[PDB]
Amino acid sequence: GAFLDKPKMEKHNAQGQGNGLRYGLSSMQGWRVEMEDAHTAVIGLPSGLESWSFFAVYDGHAGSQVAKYCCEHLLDHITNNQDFKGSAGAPSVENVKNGIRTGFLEIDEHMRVMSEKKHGADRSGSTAVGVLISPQHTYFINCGDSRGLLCRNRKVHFFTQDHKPSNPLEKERIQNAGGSVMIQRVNGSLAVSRALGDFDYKCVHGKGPTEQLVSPEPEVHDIERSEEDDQFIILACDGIWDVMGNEELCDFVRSRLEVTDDLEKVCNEVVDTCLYKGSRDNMSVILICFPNAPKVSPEAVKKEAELDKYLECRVEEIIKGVPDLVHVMRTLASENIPSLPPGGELASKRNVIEAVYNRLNPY
Ligand SMILES: [Mn+2]
Ligand SMILES: [Mn+2]
Repeated sequence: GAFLDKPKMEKHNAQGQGNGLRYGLSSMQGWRVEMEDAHTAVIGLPSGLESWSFFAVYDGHAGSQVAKYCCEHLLDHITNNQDFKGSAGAPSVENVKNGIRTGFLEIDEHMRVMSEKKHGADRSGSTAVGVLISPQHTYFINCGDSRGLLCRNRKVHFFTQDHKPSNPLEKERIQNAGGSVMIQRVNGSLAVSRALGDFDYKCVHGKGPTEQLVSPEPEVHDIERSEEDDQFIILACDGIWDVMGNEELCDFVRSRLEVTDDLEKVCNEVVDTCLYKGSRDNMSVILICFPNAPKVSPEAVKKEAELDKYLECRVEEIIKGVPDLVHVMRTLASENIPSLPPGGELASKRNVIEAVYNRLNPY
């Protein structure tokens, strides 16, 4: 299968600000032979929704086609249907939720007809996770096993529930559609129960679009915004979540925000940390900060400089037969060094350690 001999570490970054928001994002191919993640990040939506913003991560499988079409058109499919448009002037909460549902079903069918029409060869699919942010609400959207969370008052206030085939209601739909869940996979193949695309899994006669083996139906949750307490939102594919839990990553991110306000850098730190914790998948993360996100702290910046210098000295000493980097890391780990970043741990300091190691053993 895939797997490069060495991971592609190149970061693709973007950032932006507006509507009281700031964001950064990072995508990295990592160990995989292809990059099949995509993302959307837009502040200010068309058609009278200038005060709105939209962010999403798409984890494509068996190709990038579906993920790429979604990252460019999911939003307009959501906002440009009668369900979303309700309505008086501003969409009600129901307009928004129904509009998102219709947008997923409609883009799915749209891609299906395009593929049938142009004799598409690909059999790809994609997850989608995102947030539609209005002046007063954050609407979390989830379809698949990517995941998003909201940090409010230093805690995980909300996170999306991953759609896995073994989940009781998912298993039930799958069985009723003539399939089975083998371990964690639909018919022993697909590890997600919900996705756009995967049209081979949506051919069950006598079942509606949301009753197929794989469903395009999103789960939507309206969270009323709190100007005082809302801190940040994280959206990421399973390349991140496979190796860091909700509270770990939330704690980690807060730790990094106390040290820098460069959101691209924070996202890069998350991605590298997850690579160093063993993630061999494509990785994409979007970090969206609200006005009361944690601020850079002079003491936090100092502590980090102290930790980095401490690590540099340890490496100098450990290096003295000249151990390889793997062995230096192993030694460092056995020392149970205090004050490492929460969640990120030693893996989150590997770039610092490797930089020193490289200076001392450049060949
Ligand atoms: Mn993928
Ligand atoms: Mn993935």
